Amino acid sequence: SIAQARKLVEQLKMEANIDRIKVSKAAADLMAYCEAHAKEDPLLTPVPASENPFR
Amino acid sequence: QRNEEKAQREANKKIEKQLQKDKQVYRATHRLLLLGAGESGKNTIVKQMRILTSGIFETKFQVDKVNFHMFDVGAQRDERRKWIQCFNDVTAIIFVVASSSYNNRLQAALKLFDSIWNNKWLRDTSVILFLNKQDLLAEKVLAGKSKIEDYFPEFARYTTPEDATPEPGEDPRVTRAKYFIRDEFLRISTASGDGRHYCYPHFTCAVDTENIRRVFNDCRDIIQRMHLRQYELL
Amino acid sequence: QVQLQESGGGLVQPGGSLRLSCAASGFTFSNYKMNWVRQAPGKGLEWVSDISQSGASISYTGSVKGRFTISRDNAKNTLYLQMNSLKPEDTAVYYCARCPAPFTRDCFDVTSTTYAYRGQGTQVTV
Amino acid sequence: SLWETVQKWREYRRQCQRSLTEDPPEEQLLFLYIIYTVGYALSFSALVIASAILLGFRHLHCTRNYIHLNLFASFILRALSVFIKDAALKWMYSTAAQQHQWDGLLSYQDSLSCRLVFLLMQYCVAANYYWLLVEGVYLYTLLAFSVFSEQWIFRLYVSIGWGVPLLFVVPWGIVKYLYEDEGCWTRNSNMNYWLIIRLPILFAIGVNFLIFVRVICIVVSKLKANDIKCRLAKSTLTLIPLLGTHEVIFAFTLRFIKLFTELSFTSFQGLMVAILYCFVNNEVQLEFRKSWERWRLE
Amino acid sequence: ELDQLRQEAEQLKNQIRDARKACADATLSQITNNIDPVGRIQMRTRRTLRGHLAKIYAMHWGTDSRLLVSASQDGKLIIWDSYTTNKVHAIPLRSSWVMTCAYAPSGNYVACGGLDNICSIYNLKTREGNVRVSRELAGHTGYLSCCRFLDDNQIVTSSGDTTCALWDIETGQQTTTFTGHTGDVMSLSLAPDTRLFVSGACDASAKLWDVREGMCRQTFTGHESDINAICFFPNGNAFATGSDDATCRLFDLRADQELMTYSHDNIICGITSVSFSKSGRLLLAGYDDFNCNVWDALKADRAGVLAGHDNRVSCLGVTDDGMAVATGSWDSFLKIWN
Repeated sequence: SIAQARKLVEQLKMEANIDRIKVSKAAADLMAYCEAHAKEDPLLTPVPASENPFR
Repeated sequence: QRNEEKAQREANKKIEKQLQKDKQVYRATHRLLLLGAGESGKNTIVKQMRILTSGIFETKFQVDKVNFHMFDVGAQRDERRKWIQCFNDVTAIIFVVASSSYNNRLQAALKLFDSIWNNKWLRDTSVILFLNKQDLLAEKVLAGKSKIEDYFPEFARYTTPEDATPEPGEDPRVTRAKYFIRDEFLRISTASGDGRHYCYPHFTCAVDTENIRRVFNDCRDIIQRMHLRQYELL
Repeated sequence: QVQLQESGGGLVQPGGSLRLSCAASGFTFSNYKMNWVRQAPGKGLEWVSDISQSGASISYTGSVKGRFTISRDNAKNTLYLQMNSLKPEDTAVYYCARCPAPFTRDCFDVTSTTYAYRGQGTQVTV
Repeated sequence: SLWETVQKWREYRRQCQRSLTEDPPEEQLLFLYIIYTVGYALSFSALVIASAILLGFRHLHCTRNYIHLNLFASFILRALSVFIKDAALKWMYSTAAQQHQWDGLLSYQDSLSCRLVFLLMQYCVAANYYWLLVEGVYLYTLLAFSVFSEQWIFRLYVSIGWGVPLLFVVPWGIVKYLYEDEGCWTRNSNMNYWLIIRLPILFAIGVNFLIFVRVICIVVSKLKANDIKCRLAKSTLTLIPLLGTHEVIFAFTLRFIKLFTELSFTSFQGLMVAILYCFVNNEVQLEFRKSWERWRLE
Repeated sequence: ELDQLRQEAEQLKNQIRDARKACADATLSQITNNIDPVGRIQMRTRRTLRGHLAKIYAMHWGTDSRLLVSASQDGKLIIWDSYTTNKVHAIPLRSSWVMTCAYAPSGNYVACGGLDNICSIYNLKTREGNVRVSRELAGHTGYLSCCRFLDDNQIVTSSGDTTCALWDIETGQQTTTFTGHTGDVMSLSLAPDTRLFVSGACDASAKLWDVREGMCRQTFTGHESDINAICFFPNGNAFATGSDDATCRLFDLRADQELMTYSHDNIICGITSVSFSKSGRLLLAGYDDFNCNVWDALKADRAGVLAGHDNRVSCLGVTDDGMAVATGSWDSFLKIWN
């Protein structure tokens, strides 16, 4: 109850006071990561049926 | 290096032989889920079937050489919507209710039966329903302080069904009180049942010896109805 | 975040009338079956009423038959419990509860001790 | 029609040999023929299609699926047996049309090929009857499910129907090989020689009729427990073809009509079994619908 | 007083929401509108692993992308060689209600747990060659829903008692306890660096925890119903959550809010499992409609469908090399797709 609500308030205060980057920067980072590893993604870009172990 | 390929072959052959033995054991056992509230006497039912921290309790018993595995849930939170899906392929769910709950947890039990019946993953599972506190129900209505009508106003205009078979030496007032409660659970069952699963109600007591046979008899009906469905004979 | 705000509770004379409103935010209101549950002083938490997504299906606990009316306005994302002829045993905290999953017939543990999709409740004293 | 002519001819030859040594309609026939040939053609096609479906879908593989596949194969063997019989009969008279070629017929009557083909025919008929018996026995053990087993009983079920007929088919021909060897094992001299192959068939017929009655009683009890006349009629009419109970009507010009009904309805039994247990089967229809959904999502 | 604490918590939530809205200058869809769609993803069932007798609840690939463990509701824990469909081990479990299984990164151990509230650790490299119960972790007061090895000696578990725990396997004691969820914690995912992990619960919320400190670093909302599945994006700066509201969502730890929602109107079933591909471009999700959906993570467009399971898809794993994806189902079959 009162102790639980106080703990919840403390957690909310601790979580609020953090540094957040802009959403655009996070979107750019996700896009850059996806672009940098596209060649190595076998399911995204299927490999020839010579190095596929499930042929 | 094909010798390792052969070794893998025989390891698989041995594993699959053991798996065939395990399948033979597994398909010959009937798994049952036992549900109920704190004041329902299902623990006494477990004790009677046995004598005749951990998150689940298991009970093994045999009736007519047929093996049954009844599972009781302990040490879990009251929110059951996630772990109830583990029992979507049991032979039956044994639902135990205190028929003398009022004076009322009976409406809470009615809703508990409602959620089990209409759950999307339990649609195919039949429910064996055990009206447990019959001995306490009999004395309560006779005492004149029962007044089932205040919690269920429809009991005032209720009449005992023709098919009802009272036990010898039973008051008529007890019979309609006993059978009204069963019909409350049966109207939920009849609605949305659609013939894919059924409810088997029983008037049990605390120390009835025949409770193993009742589960055995209802499991035969459930299994026979399943095979007949596979042949489109039902 | 899922949020349910209950309002309209207060002190009423026995036999009086009252109306409880549940404002729901943070989810698609029209997709969910809704419930009214009760917590009377000194006892457990009990389900009193429920209404389906459209309002076609309505059910009540036996003690409030012909006495309480549950209604639902999906346009304003709100639930109503019209209580008529209040009795002293109706004195309780009333919680607006939501079913755990959308467009589902069953509603497990909406009457549980620590159900997440339940409001803070409003006090009704008779 | 023609076999009477050849038996009269052989009796005439016997009389001539004794004198030398001892003494010092058709339209009804073709109508019946085309009827049961159409029945077997339809049964063959439907059972081939049903066997392909059951073997292919792979989600409906199970023990009763395997017993149904064996039953379908036995029906197909019966149909092939009758096709071989009524094609060989036509070919004998197409090739040996004149009187002077009938001697070759006698050779084919004395050849081992004729006896082998007739023994194969008898085995196919017995195997069909005993696979109907196996189907009934499996259903009965499903309903009275004490001592449930997994795959040891399947080997027994395959041994019966395929091997059990051999236990009384080849003892028959062999003994008829040692005593008669006449008329391509068709003509009957001693009744017991026909009995040793007739009684094992009647045993399966009686047993599957008893299983029929028991299963119908169980279904009636289930219908009592939970319009009922329609459901009972539907279940009975679905269970008759799978289990071959119509034979009980005649197992134990009126005879012409009875033969017409027997041949026609036995010929269409395979077709109706395939329809009722592969095509209008709800599980197979669900398989087809979901497979079509995946094919449309491809 | 409880009331003043109520308004204080509400005001804190309001200011957090205001800060999140201030940080939300644009949507990920707007930025990715100028990206090339992946087209249609076509995959075929290369392997069908059979041998389980009941529902499969859990699978987990090995770090070698070759072996994989599968947990089934018949008391079975089967190790498979995916290349040849060969079974390597078949461990019988004491309790047949197993909801989760893990495979140690070293490959020497497996873990399992479920309705017994116990996490069983099995040694696969015993000197005799058999598989024996090396350890049993007890102390959770609700069922085990997920478990992931940090290493051979540490394991983190998710329980239906609304808590997560970090266990030292050698001593069998709870090194750390993570609390703050109010519902059943249904899934946990380990960050690549293994210093943080995310957990989604039945309270329709996700929480990011620091493993060493034992405190809830961050909390994310947005879902309407229970979170059944959670997985990190490969770079460790984002994670996807699948829920019973029939949507998946993507959250960024730094942005501290929702980025993209993967849902379709024709989808009215909950998500049972989620997984990312090797580059994080494809987000695979299992459903109750018996299928799996391959979404374009950067665009929220369904790139493909995996179909072939006859019952509910409970399991979803992508290999560490990204070659294959394995799906378990309630039809008792494992499927390897490529």
